[PDB]
Amino acid sequence: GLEELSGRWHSVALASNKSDLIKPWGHFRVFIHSMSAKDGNLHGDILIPQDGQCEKVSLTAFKTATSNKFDLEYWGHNDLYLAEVDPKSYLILYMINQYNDDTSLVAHLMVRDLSRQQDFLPAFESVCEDIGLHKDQIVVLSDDDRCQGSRD
Ligand SMILES: CC(C)=CCC[C@@H](C)CCO
Ligand SMILES: [Mg+2]
Repeated sequence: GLEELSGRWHSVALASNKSDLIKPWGHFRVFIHSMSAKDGNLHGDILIPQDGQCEKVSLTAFKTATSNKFDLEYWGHNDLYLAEVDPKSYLILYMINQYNDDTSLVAHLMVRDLSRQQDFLPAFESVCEDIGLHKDQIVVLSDDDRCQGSRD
């Protein structure tokens, strides 16, 4: 179950229909570090880049009545969906974000093994297509080494 998502993950790519959300300074330009399951809720420590420094924040995505849908408060309300996952290799999620009368779609790919990140970018591109994003709305994070001290 959810507990198999526990442990170390590495962010590979983001996508959004609102480019500002995933720009280098954007609300959802954050790096996953680790996840854990507690009470069937999904807990996650993320790393937030901030002017050469980096903040570690613990978030909880709360289970809902819908399988694989979670409530996450982060820059507004998010309906967080676990779209595709192999707990031992990769995880694709997307969120419907409600913030200040704006509604946006944000997707996120993470992997267990960064040397394999190329293996799963196509699966991410396909999920993005299915939720209506195009390939030019994807940002690959391989040039963004901020928070490198915390991302080991
Ligand atoms: C709460 C959790 C396990 C993960 C949050 C992931 C989003 C904040 C990713 C954003 O791009
Ligand atoms: Mg590098």
